[PDB]
Amino acid sequence: SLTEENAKTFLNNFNQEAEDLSYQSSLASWNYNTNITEENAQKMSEAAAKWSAFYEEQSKTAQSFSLQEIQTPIIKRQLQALQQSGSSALSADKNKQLNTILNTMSTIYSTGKVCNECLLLEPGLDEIMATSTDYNSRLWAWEGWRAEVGKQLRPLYEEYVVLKNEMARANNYNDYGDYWRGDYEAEGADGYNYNRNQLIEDVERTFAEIKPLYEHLHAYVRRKLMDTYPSYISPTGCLPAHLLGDMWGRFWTNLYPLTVPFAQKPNIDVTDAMMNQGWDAERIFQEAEKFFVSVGLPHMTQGFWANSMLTEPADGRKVVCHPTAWDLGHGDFRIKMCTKVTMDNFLTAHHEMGHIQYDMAYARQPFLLRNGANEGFHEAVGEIMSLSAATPKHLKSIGLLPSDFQEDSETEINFLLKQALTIVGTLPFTYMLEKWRWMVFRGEIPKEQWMKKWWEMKREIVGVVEPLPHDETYCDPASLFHVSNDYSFIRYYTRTIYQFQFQEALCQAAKYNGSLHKCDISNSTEAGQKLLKMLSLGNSEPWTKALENVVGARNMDVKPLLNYFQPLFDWLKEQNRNSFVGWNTEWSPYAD
Amino acid sequence: LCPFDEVFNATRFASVYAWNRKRISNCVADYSVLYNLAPFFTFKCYGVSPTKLNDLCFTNVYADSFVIRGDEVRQIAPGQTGNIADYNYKLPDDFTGCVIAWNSNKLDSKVSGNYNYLYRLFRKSNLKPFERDISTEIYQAGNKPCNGVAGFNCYFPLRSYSFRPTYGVGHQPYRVVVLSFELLHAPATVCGPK
Ligand SMILES: *[C@@H]1O[C@H](CO)[C@@H](O[C@@H]2O[C@H](CO)[C@@H](O)[C@H](O)[C@H]2NC(C)=O)[C@H](O)[C@H]1NC(C)=O
Ligand SMILES: *[C@@H]1O[C@H](CO)[C@@H](O)[C@H](O)[C@H]1NC(C)=O
Ligand SMILES: *[C@@H]1O[C@H](CO)[C@@H](O)[C@H](O)[C@H]1NC(C)=O
Ligand SMILES: [Zn+2]
Repeated sequence: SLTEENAKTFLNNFNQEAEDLSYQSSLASWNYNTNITEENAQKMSEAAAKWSAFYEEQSKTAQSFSLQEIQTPIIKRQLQALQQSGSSALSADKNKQLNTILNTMSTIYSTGKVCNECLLLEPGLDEIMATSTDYNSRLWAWEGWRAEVGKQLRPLYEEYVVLKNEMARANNYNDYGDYWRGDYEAEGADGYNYNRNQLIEDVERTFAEIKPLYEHLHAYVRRKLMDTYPSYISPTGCLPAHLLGDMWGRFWTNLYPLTVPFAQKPNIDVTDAMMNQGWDAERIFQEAEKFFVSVGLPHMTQGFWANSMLTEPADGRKVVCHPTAWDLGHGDFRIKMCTKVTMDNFLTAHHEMGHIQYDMAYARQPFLLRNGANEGFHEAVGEIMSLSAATPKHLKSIGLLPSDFQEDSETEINFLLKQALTIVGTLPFTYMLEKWRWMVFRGEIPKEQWMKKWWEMKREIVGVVEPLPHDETYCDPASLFHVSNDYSFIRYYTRTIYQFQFQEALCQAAKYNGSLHKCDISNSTEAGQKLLKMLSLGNSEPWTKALENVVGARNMDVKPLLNYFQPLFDWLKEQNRNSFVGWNTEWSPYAD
Repeated sequence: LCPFDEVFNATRFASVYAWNRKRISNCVADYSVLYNLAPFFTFKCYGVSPTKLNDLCFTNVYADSFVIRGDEVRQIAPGQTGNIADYNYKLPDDFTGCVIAWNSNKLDSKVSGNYNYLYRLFRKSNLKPFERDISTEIYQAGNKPCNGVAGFNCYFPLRSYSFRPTYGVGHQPYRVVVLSFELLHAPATVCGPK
């Protein structure tokens, strides 16, 4: 219990300096993003270098304190987050090679091009993979992108994997996959501990219950593609990867125009009625603030309205035009978005306002603890608000939809099908990719069996088959942005689970008496107080307690997810009764 | 009349760690002019009420002016605890006077940061009521001597306020003015108008 006031004073001084340094760095980054110039770029780089140097110097000293001797929970947590060095564990030459390989792979990815026609990735090729409906048109693109990017990235990934493994081993971790799993690790009492090795068991058990719904969605989509790809779809086989409406099959949203349940009754789009009423940029954020106040959350500060860039500047300034909630610190919250008069823009503004509210929640916690419980709670806190705002009753009350509008059963089915294609479709992909990456880092898949096991998993778990045989020279995983660039991918699965968990938890607090997908938490102070009970904690307490504060449970549970798509589940069960549920893994298009 | 124009309308207020003090001896006072600006989130009176200030007469009044964060203004009160209450400015548990403060973002804030205001971050012990410490020696936190060089377990006590125009709303500068109505078995001089 000795030598604790020293660590307390160290944390106090560290916070005092880091708050100002982070404010400076965030302001520089904001000035750069809102005004792209070489001067702003140099200022941002200098600020980032200063902040990195300060943080690294303070972390090197943080390791001097033996954490096991500290007894105060909050001080122990503050020390634990700062003691983790990470990349600094490697030597000079090891970091040399690691950064070289990483940035070279990033440049090979961004600067990738396919030549039979010649279209870049973001323009042209993605538009093809999204809208194109011809077999060869998509096949040649899907083959060329890989043969051009993954074949060049393969020799670099074989070294990057071992480099990251060496980096993790220096940090007392087993492998790099185990290092990423540390984000969900939790410490506390007996009823709040969460072993790092238990994440795989939860991910597997949670996926075992989603297979039926995903299997039915796959059986339904497969038949609906036979009308457009007759000789390229099998009645009992897997789906071709290039026919998933995406370069990698991550999102099936592009398949909605073809797999629509009912074509004679489309979805809702209040863009026309929104523009006719004179809804400008700020009008949307005003409605978002009103909604967030109806649940009992704080109001928006005048500083936010004054500093935020809620409209594309006509002064010719270059902007990255990407939605992002900014928390510059010291109460300086801002939103950066080229707001337009549309419904997608409305939902994104709601999501960013939810992010800002979340950031405002835990502002009372120490600087080192001003972060979400985990990488899944952040996006979910905004996704739940976006869902609550998409209810037809909410749009009718706001004045966009006429009060005479009566919701129909077919429109709800179409909306749920689109959501599943955009939500349920990516759940198996993320799990498969994360499991493959873990097995690679752990050394369970030798370098001579990367693509073989990758495609076997694609066929078994995801039910996707390749159009042409790929040998060990190809690297399909690296063809994805999140694989080339070092970014954890399991965050999306946990986010998809936690968003539905919170939606089902707050609906009970709001005393709803209807379907979950039509739940509107608006005008329910009890719902916000229960949610704010967790947003204020942030990273102060283990994520288990944060989840218990809202959902009541201490771990992931996919039952709310299945409850959300329960109508779509029964609809698919009634429709997929016209086919064989499942898919075979021994069938392939290249079996000519 | 009393020189209230010098306490509030000063072109530059003192730091919380070096709060200045001014006293009244002879002339008449007037409390109805303490209206620096419309929103006065800080008009807390202790031991007295604002409506009877004119009728009551005191021997002398001490006015302490200093700037602190908006979040720290609540710490200026009898019996409160905090970095400002313990290490910068402590009020007695039974204090009679008036605490006045107002926003000063337009004046004491700059885009590049106004590092002219400072505060004491660490101190070996809490300050006594109405105590003012302006030392600058290093704060020894461990079992090693502070040899005048800052470093691990040897931190500088004073830190700077980086007031900015967009510095939120709680961290913005607030010009505080604490009026202590000292009264004793002495000739009363600070009376109200007649
Ligand atoms: C946007 O970028 C421009 C690039 O020129 C910035 O302009 C310079 O700003 C410095 C400091 O503001 C001035 O001393 C120079 O004279 C400026 N050049 C011009 C063209 O005036 C500009 O400040 C940045 N603007 C915004 C709005 O962030
Ligand atoms: C929310 O509350 C306001 C005020 O009572 C009311 O006008 C509006 O109809 C309510 N809307 C919802 C979503 O129930
Ligand atoms: C400071 O001068 C202004 C006039 O510019 C006056 O209104 C204000 O009351 C003065 N300050 C005080 C509290 O005496
Ligand atoms: Zn985002």
